[PDB]
Amino acid sequence: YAWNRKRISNCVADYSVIYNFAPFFAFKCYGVSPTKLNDLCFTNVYADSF
Amino acid sequence: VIRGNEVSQIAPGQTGNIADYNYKLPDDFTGCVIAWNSNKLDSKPSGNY
Amino acid sequence: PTYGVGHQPYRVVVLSFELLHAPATVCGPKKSTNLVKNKCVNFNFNGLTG
Amino acid sequence: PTYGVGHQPYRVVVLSFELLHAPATVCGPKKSTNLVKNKCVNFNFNGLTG
Ligand SMILES: *[C@@H]1O[C@H](CO)[C@@H](O)[C@H](O)[C@H]1NC(C)=O
Repeated sequence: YAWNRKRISNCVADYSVIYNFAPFFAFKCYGVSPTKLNDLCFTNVYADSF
Repeated sequence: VIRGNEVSQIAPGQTGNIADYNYKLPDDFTGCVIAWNSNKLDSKPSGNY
Repeated sequence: PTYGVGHQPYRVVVLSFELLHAPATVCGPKKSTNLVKNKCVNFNFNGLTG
Repeated sequence: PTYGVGHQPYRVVVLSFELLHAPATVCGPKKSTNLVKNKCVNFNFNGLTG
C-alpha cells in the first residue's frame, strides 16, 4: 500500500547490469522487448518497489 | 551449461551475451530446446570454476 | 548452492532437425504397410499424409 | 525426495465448467436488483450483459 517510486533522469541507462543484481527469471516487458532496451532510448524512468 | 538468466537467450532472433558471442540460433530454426536445473551436480560450496 | 534461483546452473540440450529433400536416415517408430496401387488409399510416405 | 524438479509429485484439480445452456445453479457473489420494465436499462441476466 505504501509502494515507493524512484525517479530516474539525466544518466546513461545500462539494462544488461540489472541481471547481475537480482536472481530473477523473467524480465517481463510489455510495450518493448528486454533485448532492445539499449538501442532505442527513453525520456524518464520510474521504478516502483514492493 | 549456462546460468539460469540466459535460458531465454537460447531462442531464434535473440541478442545479448550468449546469443551474440557464444551460441547463436538461426532465424529459420526448426527444433527444440530443453533446459533443466543442475544445482545438485554443477554447484560447489567453494565455487565451480 | 547458496545462490538465488536465477543464478543456478542450467543444463541445455538443443535438438535441431534437418527438414530437407534428402532421404530419411534417422526418423521415428512407425510400422510399414504393404504397397497397393490403382486404389484410392491414404498414404504416409516418410511422414507426410495425403 | 531426492528426485529432480521434474520428478516431484504434483496435486492437480481440474474444474470443469459447463456453460449457460440450463437453468443456472453455480453463481458468483453478486447482488440482485429489482426488475424494471419499459425503460432503457443495462441488464445482467445470469452473467450475460447488454
Ligand atoms: C547491495 O549493497 C550492499 C552494500 O551496499 C552490497 O554488499 C551488496 O552486494 C549489494 N547487492 C548486490 C546484488 O550487489
